[PDB]
Amino acid sequence: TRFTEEYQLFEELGKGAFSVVRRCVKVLAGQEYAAKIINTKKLSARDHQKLEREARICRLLKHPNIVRLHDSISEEGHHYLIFDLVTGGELFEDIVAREYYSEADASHCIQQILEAVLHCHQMGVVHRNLKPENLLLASKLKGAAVKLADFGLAIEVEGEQQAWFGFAGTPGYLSPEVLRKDPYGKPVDLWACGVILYILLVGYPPFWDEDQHRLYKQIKAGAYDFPSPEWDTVTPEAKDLINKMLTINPSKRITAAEALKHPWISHR
Amino acid sequence: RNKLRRQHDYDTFVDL
Repeated sequence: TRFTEEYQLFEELGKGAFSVVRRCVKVLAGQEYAAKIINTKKLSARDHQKLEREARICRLLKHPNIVRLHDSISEEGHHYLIFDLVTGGELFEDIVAREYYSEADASHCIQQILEAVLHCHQMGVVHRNLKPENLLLASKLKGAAVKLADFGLAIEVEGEQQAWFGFAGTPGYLSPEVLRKDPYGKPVDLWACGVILYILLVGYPPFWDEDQHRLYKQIKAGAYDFPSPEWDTVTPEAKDLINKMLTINPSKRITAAEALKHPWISHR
Repeated sequence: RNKLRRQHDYDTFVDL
């Protein structure tokens, strides 16, 4: 098919199961991209589903804080996902290696996360798997933009209509509604944003236990706090936002729009 | 405090 003839393959960029990604060049255009090479038939029945989903849903999102898919392509026993090239790594690498972010830079960070997420919800897409590992930095530059990635677990919703889309995502960042087989929708992303914002500011998550059972219990209960000392110097509006995001009833939980208006993110 | 380590994405309820 098209990939072999249009795209020239370069260095090894990253790995992830039966899918090596490489820097590639659309030769005629000259422009360079990240091309996710994926083994076909080494993959499972469910994996091909999550691939169509990824392809379809990414080919829906035009935003500077969402990694753009430029071309989904299938050939002999290999599928090709062509993305915006990004060399700033995961937001996880950067948090880990900087302990935490200042309020200034945490606000600047979750702002971009909130706008990406809002475009997502405007095109009726819910991501269900926001986390520092699934957020990428444009380049190694200071100030480099934050680009939302990995839509393998993303789902399309119809208007503001809620439903059981299955138990899917990541133990730490999962919403209470999901933990209670409740019909869920747009708001599960905000819960996830809350968790990220807490991490951002102190460098650890609000909910965590060595026993999944106890982790899901405290998540379900909204059982987080803002410990001393670290949390003592932190503006009470920053905390406010996190309450409004880690609100436990998704009805009265804050939206992506409401949040981008909040004084902790807006005046910035 | 609690720990920031990396976590993986599940497609189903896998009780750990």
